[PDB]
Order: sequence, then structure tokens, then C-alpha cells
Amino acid sequence: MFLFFFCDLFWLRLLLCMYYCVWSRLCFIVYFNCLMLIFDFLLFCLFDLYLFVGLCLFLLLWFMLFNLYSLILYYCI
Amino acid sequence: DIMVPSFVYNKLPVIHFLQEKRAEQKLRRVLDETYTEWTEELDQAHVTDAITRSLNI
Ligand SMILES: CCCCCCCCCCCCCCCCCC(=O)OC[C@H](COP(=O)([O-])OCC(O)COP(=O)([O-])OC[C@@H](COC(=O)CCCCCCCCCCCCCCCCC)OC(=O)CCCCCCCCCCCCCCCCC)OC(=O)CCCCCCCCCCCCCCCCC
Ligand SMILES: CCCCCCCCCCCCCCCCCC(=O)OC[C@H](COP(=O)([O-])OCC[N+](C)(C)C)OC(=O)CCCCCCCCCCCCCCCCC
Repeated sequence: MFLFFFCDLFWLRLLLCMYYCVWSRLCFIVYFNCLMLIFDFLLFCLFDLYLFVGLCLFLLLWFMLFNLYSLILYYCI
Repeated sequence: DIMVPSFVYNKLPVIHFLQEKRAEQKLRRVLDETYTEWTEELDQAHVTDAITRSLNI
């Protein structure tokens, strides 16, 4: 069984293309703690502790496009 | 298209400030190494004295 369907983000994808064809600064992040793991100076880690930043940001963007906009009536998660 | 550009844009100001400070530091170091060297040359009085001695005076 193979079902072909689409997500409910096409208009939001269009808006992302329209409003992010040019660069813009980001200063407010839902989960800022992924960028600042170490608080005491002179401490360093040999492990790739900053690998989760990109996934974190993308997950936040995806889940925010879905959940926050779901408050609008008839919007589908 | 979205994330890396935004973080680069966020980086720009601090890097610009630090590089300006670095250039100022280079100029300051260039200035600080300048010293005027005052040379010393043989006093002509000794030359005059040797001339007198050569005369057998
Ligand atoms: C038999 C009937 C037919 C069907 C056959 C099917 C065969 C199936 C085989 C078995 C498969 C088993 C497994 C199936 C699993 C499915 C799972 C699933 O659905 O998950 C949901 C999941 C939903 O994901 P999503 O979050 O909604 O995002 C996906 C979207 O595509 C949006 O994602 P995106 O935006 O990130 O994607 C990138 C997007 C980036 O954005 C864009 O590029 C914008 C455009 C987006 C297009 C795609 C969206 C489509 C919207 C709906 C349809 C649009 C209108 C179509 C009109 C049809 C009219 C009949 O760029 C593209 O999409 C690149 C393509 C652009 C094409 C442009 C073409 C221009 C032509 C110009 C011609 C000019 C000629 C001039 C001549 C002049 C002469 C004088 O689907 C997927 O992830 C993809 C599933 C695909 C699986 C592979 C299927 C096999 C390939 C079939 C191809 C059939 C082609 C022939 C059809 C002919 C007409 C009938
Ligand atoms: C960061 C916080 C953000 C807070 C945002 C606050 C917004 C305040 C909105 C005030 C009321 C607005 C009323 C609009 C009415 C529209 C027409 C209508 O009939 O609506 C009825 C609908 C439903 O009203 P209803 O339930 O009475 O409908 C009755 C209809 N029948 C009888 C058929 C069932 O209105 C809404 O759903 C409004 C809910 C808004 C909730 C806030 C959503 C915020 C998240 C989305 C933000 C999107 C921003 C995108 C920007 C670009 C991004 C790149």
C-alpha cells in the first residue's frame, strides 16, 4: 500500500522562499542552550558537542511551522 | 539558504570589530618600535691635540 499525500506547508514554503531569498540575522532561538554547553572558561571537549545545533534548529523550525500555525482553524498537523 | 546565512550575518560585527582592533594593534606596535638613534662621533679636540703633538710642540 502506497499513499501519496502532501504536507500542509506549501504556502509557508512559498513565504520562506519569498522572505529568505536575502540574508537576515537571527537573535531569538527557542532552545538557546544547544549553543552554550560550557559555562566555565578554560573547559573544552574533544567530542563534537556542537553537532546537534543544526538538527536542533531545523527541528524547531519544522515543529514551529506545524504546531504554532495549527491554532488557525482547519490547519492540519 | 536560511540558517548558515543568518549565523554568518550574526558573526560579521564581532569579527569586524576584532580585525579593526588587530590592525590598530599592528600600527601601535609599529609606532612603539621607533627610536631615534643618536650617534657619537670622535671629538675634534683630540684631533687638534694630535696635530699639535705631531708639530713637536
Ligand atoms: C499512475 C498515476 C501517476 C502516479 C505514478 C506513481 C508511481 C509510484 C511508484 C511506486 C512508489 C512507491 C512509494 C511511494 C511512497 C509515497 C510516499 C509519500 O507520498 O510521502 C509523502 C511525501 C510528502 O512530502 P512533502 O512534505 O509533501 O513534500 C514533497 C513535495 O514534493 C514538495 O517538496 P519540495 O518542495 O521540498 O521538493 C523540491 C521542490 C522545490 O520547489 C519547487 O521546485 C517548486 C515546485 C514544486 C513541485 C512539486 C510539488 C507538487 C505539487 C502537486 C502537483 C502539482 C501540479 C501537478 C499537475 C498534474 C496534472 C495532472 O522541487 C521539486 O519538487 C522538483 C520538481 C520540479 C518540477 C518542475 C517541472 C517544470 C516543467 C516545466 C515544463 C515546461 C514545458 C514548456 C513547453 C512549451 C512548448 C511550446 O512525499 C514525498 O516526500 C515524495 C514521495 C515521492 C515518492 C516517489 C514516487 C515515484 C515517482 C512518481 C513520479 C510520477 C511522474 C509522472 C506523473 C504524470 C502525471 C500523472
Ligand atoms: C509570537 C506570538 C504571535 C501571536 C499572534 C496573535 C495574533 C492575534 C490575532 C487576532 C485575531 C485575528 C482574527 C483573524 C480572522 C481571520 C478571518 C476569519 O474568519 O478567521 C476565523 C478563524 C477562526 O475563527 P472561528 O473559530 O470563529 O471560525 C468560525 C467559523 N465556523 C463557524 C465556520 C466554524 O480565526 C482564527 O482561526 C484566528 C486564530 C488566530 C490564533 C493565532 C495564530 C498565531 C500563529 C500563526 C501566525 C502566522 C504568522 C505568519 C507570518 C509569516 C511567517 C513567515
